[PDB]
Amino acid sequence: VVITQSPLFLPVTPGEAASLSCKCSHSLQHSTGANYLAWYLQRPGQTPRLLIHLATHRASGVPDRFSGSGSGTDFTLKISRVESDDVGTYYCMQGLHSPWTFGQGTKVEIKRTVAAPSVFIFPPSDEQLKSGTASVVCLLNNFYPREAKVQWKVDNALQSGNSQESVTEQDSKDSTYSLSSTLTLSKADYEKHKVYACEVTHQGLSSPVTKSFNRGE
Amino acid sequence: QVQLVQSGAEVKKPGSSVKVSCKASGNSFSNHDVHWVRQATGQGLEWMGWMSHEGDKTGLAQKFQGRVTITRDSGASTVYMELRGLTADDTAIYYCLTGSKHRLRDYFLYNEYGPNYEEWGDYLATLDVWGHGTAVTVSSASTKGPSVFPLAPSSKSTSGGTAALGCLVKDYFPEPVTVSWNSGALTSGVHTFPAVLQSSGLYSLSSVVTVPSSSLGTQTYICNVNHKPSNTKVDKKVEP
Repeated sequence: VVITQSPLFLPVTPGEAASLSCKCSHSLQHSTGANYLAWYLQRPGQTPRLLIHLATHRASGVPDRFSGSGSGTDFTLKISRVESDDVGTYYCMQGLHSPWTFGQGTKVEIKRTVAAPSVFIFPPSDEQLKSGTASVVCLLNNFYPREAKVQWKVDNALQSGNSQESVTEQDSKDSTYSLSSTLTLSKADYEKHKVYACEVTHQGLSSPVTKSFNRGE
Repeated sequence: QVQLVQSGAEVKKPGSSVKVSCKASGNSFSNHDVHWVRQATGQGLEWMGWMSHEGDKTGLAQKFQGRVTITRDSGASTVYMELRGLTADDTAIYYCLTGSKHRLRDYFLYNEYGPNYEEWGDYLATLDVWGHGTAVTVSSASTKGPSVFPLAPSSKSTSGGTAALGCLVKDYFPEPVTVSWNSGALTSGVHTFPAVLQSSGLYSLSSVVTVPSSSLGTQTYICNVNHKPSNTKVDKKVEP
């Protein structure tokens, strides 16, 4: 018994309609006629909210812009006039075949115009250096779409295996993302080099952007 | 509006076992089915198992067959889920929940000479009330409060009348950590990033904020970091 949700990722222009597919390898219709398929929305930071149950019924307090349909194997969730409160992951869940199972989810976000990140770089603090470690931090602020690439250079040498990054959730007001990347070195390695640089690639940038500083000044 | 209360966050070594508990206001597990669902950071919902409120049916996902026990005390006052043989893959938030089912007669054969032949099945209609969850972290790491370092605003973090500044919250265990700026007074333009898990088994995160360049000479910026697991409370002033 397998469930496939489609699409995996869905950008939606505010006010436009959205259509989500949930398909099952086996029928979800009981012989009494009911289809045991439910839709759930999970917003960032929240537990899932039931939207639709028994395939076609809105749950209590669910706005009428959400509607479910389908019978047998193929099911649809339509969202008309999508807004920032609708952003999150939508899971279908089949309740006919034991053991019951969630789909893998469709991620819905607000579509907006392209926005290149503003890029900021932060040297390690004197206090951190005292303790024998150097973390350099790169911030990519307010960009869209979510895909961005950061490449750390040390005296122009490409770094790998010594950095980690983290991205925020979509901002509800401007529909952007922000990302931070942290390069970590020992004090010893850090003091053997001069130029520390964060090189950034994004759909909004015609060519890569480098933010750098020189150790000391 | 039943409320579910779950047991507190736990850290467990790979190879051990956790027993999570759940209570429902008004002893509602007597009258409403219990479900267990887990979710790892950044990943999907995973149904674990359930027990009918009648107490006559229990089931598990295929993946938890031989791994999980779902039980309840008499009078259904507390419900428990035990997961054994933990690995890093079991690091997740574990949710307790109520649900509704349809208990339906699937098989019926008329018997003229005594009681009928019947078979009944349970079908899941809704998941209803979700608990707040129990964070289980599978790791051999030791509890550790973060170091907090300033991300100082400079000419390399300033342009077009706006500057960025932040705090780096380095090397803590376990999750969670909370960050505010100027005791909650500063919220506009704050980005507090999800933690990353480092090779050492410790977490790190950063919080940044964009502010008017103008204000760097006059406005004070302090990040407030709270790591309850280690009772660590740090206020760090961030200077130019």
